Amino acid sequence: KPKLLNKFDKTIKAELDAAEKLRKRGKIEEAVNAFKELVRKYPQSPRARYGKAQCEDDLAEKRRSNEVLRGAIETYQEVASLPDVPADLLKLSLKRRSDRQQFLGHMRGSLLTLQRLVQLFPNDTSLKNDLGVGYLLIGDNDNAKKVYEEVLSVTPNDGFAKVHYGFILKAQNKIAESIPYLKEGIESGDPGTDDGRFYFHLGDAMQRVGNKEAYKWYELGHKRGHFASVWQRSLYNVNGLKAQPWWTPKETGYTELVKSLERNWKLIRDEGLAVMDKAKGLFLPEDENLREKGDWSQFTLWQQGRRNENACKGAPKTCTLLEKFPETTGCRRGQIKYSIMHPGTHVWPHTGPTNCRLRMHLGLVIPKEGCKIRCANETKTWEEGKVLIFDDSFEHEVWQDASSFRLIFIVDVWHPELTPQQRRSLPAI
Amino acid sequence: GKCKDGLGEYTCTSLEGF
Ligand SMILES: O=C(O)CC[C@@H](O)C(=O)O
Ligand SMILES: [Mn+2]
Repeated sequence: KPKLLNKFDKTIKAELDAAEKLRKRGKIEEAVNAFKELVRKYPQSPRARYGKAQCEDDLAEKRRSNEVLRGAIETYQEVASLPDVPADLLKLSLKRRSDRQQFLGHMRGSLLTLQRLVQLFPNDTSLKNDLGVGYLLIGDNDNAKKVYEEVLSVTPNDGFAKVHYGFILKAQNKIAESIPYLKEGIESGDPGTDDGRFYFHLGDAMQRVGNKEAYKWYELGHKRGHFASVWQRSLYNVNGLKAQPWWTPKETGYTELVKSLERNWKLIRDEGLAVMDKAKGLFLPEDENLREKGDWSQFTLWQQGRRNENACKGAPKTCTLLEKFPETTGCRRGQIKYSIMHPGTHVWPHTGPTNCRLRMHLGLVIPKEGCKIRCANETKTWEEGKVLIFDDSFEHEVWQDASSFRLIFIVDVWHPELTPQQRRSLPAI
Repeated sequence: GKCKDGLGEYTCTSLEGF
């Protein structure tokens, strides 16, 4: 049981116990008054300051106000600034500060605290694991890697450090090397290893190298509640939405959008071809490591429900056409983009991040033979001027072995069963 | 880095508290 009272705090343990009792009884405002009282009378007390912070934390929870929680984050810092802080209290205070900073999305502030924590407690392996997460959350995987390498150099069977090292390795396309770390880390059962991300990426890594045990892990990930199914492995889901790999226009209810796309398809094609000829740079190579081989680039008009105005200069009539359909232009979990794929291209089996969107494919330039897309267990072909619709949260795969290029138009839509407030509130992806 | 077609980032969203 942690030691939180320095020498002077024990002399006033009565008052501090009484203030804490008010907080644990739920009488939150009484408790802040008591702790602010103690903070004034004993301005150097770490426990009184910690109490003020905790009560501000509880109060933000009750009020659900980021407002209040930002205050608690500064008080947690005030605690560490005081003299003669017990080590247990110093660690509790700065950890909760980092955690709440992450809860608010202040990832660079959380990282700063984590770095401080590691310097103060250099033998705590758990804090270096937490520091690696802080790096990953800001997209600094280089430093995250070194952190977990050091953790493994001292405690080489740390499961948490294993999965996160494997995750980093896999993201850098070191697929074979990633597998033992991800696998051994999931099997350790350590806290923080039962996470869908690691099942998702171990299975994918195994699929890429031909290891047939991959669905062994998709199975277990489904049993442990990370995947809705073994075929649909998205991780940012609204549970309950109808799940099937392929849809018809009527099944989605977006029949006006589909009609508009198919009736005006030559216009959409021509503006894409014009960009290919006179503005090649607007097409950007796919940068998610989804290709085994080949050339594949996309020209994006909407992403996260935001129109790219420079991009729409190149497809002005197409953008004007789409503005009439908020079900796609307001889909903050999807994109609207041209997609070109050239012969000799194979896209790995992969899954999208969310089940909250459906993906439409309008055929623009489709060679007679060589192009096909599998989703789940049904494989289909594109047609010039016709729309395919599939739920890309299911595993899907694509080939291109024609003798010329293949151009399609991709239009993501909210899953139809999502409510207007869900569509307005769910975080963008 | 954003998750557009795949799930390769450690987290795909930005959090905003309550
Ligand atoms: O651009 C394509 O050819 C389709 C790619 C497929 O992974 C998708 O999400 O639509
Ligand atoms: Mn895809």
